[PDB]
Amino acid sequence: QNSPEAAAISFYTWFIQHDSDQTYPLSEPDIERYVATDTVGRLRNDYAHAGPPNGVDYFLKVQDYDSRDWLAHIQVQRALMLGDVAVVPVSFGSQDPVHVLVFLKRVDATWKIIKIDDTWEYR
Amino acid sequence: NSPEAAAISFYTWFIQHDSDQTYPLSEPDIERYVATDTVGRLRNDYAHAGPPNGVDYFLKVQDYDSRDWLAHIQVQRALMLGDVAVVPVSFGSQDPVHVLVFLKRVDATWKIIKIDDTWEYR
Amino acid sequence: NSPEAAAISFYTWFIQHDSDQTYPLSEPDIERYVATDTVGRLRNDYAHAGPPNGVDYFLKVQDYDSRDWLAHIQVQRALMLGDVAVVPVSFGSQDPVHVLVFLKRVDATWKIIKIDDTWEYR
Amino acid sequence: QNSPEAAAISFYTWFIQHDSDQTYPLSEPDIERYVATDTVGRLRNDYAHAGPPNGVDYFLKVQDYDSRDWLAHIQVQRALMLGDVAVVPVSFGSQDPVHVLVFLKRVDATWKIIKIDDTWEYR
Amino acid sequence: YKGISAANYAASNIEPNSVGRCAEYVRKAIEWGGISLQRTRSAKDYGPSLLAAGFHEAIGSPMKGDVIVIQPAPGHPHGHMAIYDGSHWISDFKQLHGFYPGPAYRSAKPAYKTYRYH
Amino acid sequence: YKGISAANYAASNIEPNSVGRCAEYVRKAIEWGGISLQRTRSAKDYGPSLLAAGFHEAIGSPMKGDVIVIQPAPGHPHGHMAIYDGSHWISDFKQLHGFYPGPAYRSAKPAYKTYRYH
Repeated sequence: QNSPEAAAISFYTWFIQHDSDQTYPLSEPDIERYVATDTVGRLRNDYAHAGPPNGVDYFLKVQDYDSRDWLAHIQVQRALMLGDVAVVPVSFGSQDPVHVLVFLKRVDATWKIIKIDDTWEYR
Repeated sequence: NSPEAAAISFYTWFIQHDSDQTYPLSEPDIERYVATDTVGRLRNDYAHAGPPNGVDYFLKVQDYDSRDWLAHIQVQRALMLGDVAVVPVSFGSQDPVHVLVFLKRVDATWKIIKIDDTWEYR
Repeated sequence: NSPEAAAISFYTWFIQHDSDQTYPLSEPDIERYVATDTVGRLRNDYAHAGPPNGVDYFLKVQDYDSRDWLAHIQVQRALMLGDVAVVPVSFGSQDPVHVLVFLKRVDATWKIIKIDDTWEYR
Repeated sequence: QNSPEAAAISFYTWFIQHDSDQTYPLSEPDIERYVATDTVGRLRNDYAHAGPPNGVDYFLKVQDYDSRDWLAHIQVQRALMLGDVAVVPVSFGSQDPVHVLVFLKRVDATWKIIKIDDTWEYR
Repeated sequence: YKGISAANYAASNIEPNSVGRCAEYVRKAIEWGGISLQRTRSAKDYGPSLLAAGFHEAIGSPMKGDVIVIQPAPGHPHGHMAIYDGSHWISDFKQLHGFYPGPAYRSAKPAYKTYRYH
Repeated sequence: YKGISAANYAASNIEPNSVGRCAEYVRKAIEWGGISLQRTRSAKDYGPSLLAAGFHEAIGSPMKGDVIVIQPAPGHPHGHMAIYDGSHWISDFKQLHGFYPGPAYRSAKPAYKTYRYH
C-alpha cells in the first residue's frame, strides 16, 4: 500500500530469504531498492573491515536466529512520523521478540531505509 | 509519571540550564532524568572526544534558539518496544528538530538510556 | 596483594573452572577479580555478539591445553601507567600465549578492567 | 640504538611534528617506515569513514594537545617483551600525562608499530 | 569412534551464545566420540589435525557428526568450526541459522571444508 | 562592534572539552561584541550569516576576533567554527593544537574560510 510499514515488511521478508549460508542481502544488488545508497556503501565498508557495527547484524540486531520462525513472525507497529522521516518499530520472532527501529525516507515514489536502531542503552 | 512526562521534564530542565556556566551533563541533577550508566558513559566520552558526531548529544544541534525551543517542546505518546519506551520529541516553532528518546523504568521513574537523531547512517 | 597476585589468582581460578558446566563469566565469583562495570559490559556483549574477535576474552584463544596452561602461568612485575597497573601474563610450556592485563585498585583490591592480546591491529 | 624504546621516541617526535593544521602523519608516506603496512591501511580506512576509533587520535589517544609541551615531554619506560612483541609505555606532557602502550614487532632490521593501546577500561 | 555420539555431546554441552571457544567445544565432543585430536589454538587451523586423526574431506549434503572448519571473516580472524547434529551445526553454541555462525561470515563467505570420519 | 571583545568573551566562557556546541559558543561571543548573527544549526552553514552581518572573507595570518568556519570531517558531519583570541582558536573549548579541533579534521583537511569584521 506504498506505506512505510509495507516497505518495512517487504524489506525484511526479502532480507531473511536472502540471508543464508550461500548469500547475504548486503551483497545483493537488490539491496539498493530498499536501503538508501550511502547507507549501503557505508555498511559494505563496515562489514568488509571491522565487520558489522556492535558485532551484530545491522538490520536484525542479532548474531543468530531461526530463519523460519522469524520469517513467520515479523510484526510492525504503525510508524511514528518525525518530519519527513518515518520510524517503524519491528518485532521478530514468536518468543522473546527482538525489537528494532526502522528509519525510512521518501526517495522518489518509494520509502528507503536510512538507518536501523536497536533498543540497547547508549554505547 | 509517564515516559512522556520524563522526556518533557528533562528537556525543560536542560534547555533552562543553557544560561548556566556549567554544562548540564556535569550537574548531578541530570541523574534525575538520565540513567546512571548512561550519565557515566556520556561524561566519559565528552571528556575524551567530545559528544558523538560533534553535536550536543541531547539536542542534536550545535546551535539553537533557546527561547523558541523552550516554548515549543512537543512530545508524542510513548511507543513501547518491550520494556524500552520510545518517545518522539520536537523542538521549535519553525522547522522543528526531531529526536527519539529511549527510556527505561528504574524503580518508579523513567530514565533516559539513549537519544537518537533522524539522520541517515552513511 | 599486588596487581600481579590478582592476575595469577584470577587465571588460576578461571582455568580451573574450565571443567564447570557454567562459563566462568556467568559465575558471580568472577567479580572478585574483574571490575563490576567490566563484568557487566562483557556479559552484555557475550550475550549479543559473543566475545570481541570471536575468541575467549580472557585467554585470547579458541582452544588450549587446560592442564599445561594451569601449570604454566607466568606473570611479570606490574608496570604502572598512572593509576592503571599493566601485568604481562604467559600461558603454557610451549609457544606461550601472552596477554596484557590492565587492573585498577578499587578499595584494597586490584581488579581487571581490560585484557589485550599482542596481535597487530589491521 | 635500534631498540624499541628508540623506535617509539623517534616515531612520536616525527609524528607530533607532522600533526598540524596543514598535514597529518597518517597521510604522510613516511608513516610506513614506523607503522606496519596493514595497520596503516586499516587506520586510513577507519579515519576516512567512521573516523578515528573511539573518536580520539589513534596514536596519541587525545583529541587536542599542546604540540610544544608534548614534543618536549615524551617519556618512555623500558619495553616489556611478550614473545617477539615489544610493549613500550609512553607518557606525554609535563602535567597530567597521557599514557599509551605501543606495540612493536621486528620487521627486517626495524621495529614497526603494530598497535597502540590506551589505558581506558574495556569498551 | 562414534561420530554420532560426538555430535550428541556437542548438542548437550552448548553455551547459550558464543563464548569464543568453538574449537575447544568441538574438540571435546570429538574426544567424547573416541578421538583425541592434536590441539591447535585457532579453529581455522584444525584441518591438518582432523586428517591426521583419520577424517577425510567431505563434499555434499551434511551427515550427523560432520565437522566444518571455516576460514576467518572480518572481526573474526581465527575462523570457526562446528559439528553437525543431524539438523543443526553445533559449535560452542547451537547454530540456528546455518554453518556460518554470524553475519560477518555470511557477508564475507570465507572458504570452508567439511570433514568426516570414514 | 568589537571583535576583540568577542574573542575575549569566548576565551572566558569555554568548556574543558568540546560539548558539541562550537557554533552557539562562537555566536554568543559575537553577540557579546555587538553583533547578533542570524542563527543556523550547524557550524558549516554559518558563512552566509556572517557576510550578512558585515563580515568579509579573510585570507592570510589570523588576527584576534577572526572567525573560522570549517566544512564537515568524518564522524563530524556538521562542521566546526571558532574565534581567534590572538594566539589560540576558541570554540566551545580552547583549542591547543590549531583551528582543526581534532584528528578527524587534520586527517581529512576539509575546506574552511576565515571571516573578519572590517
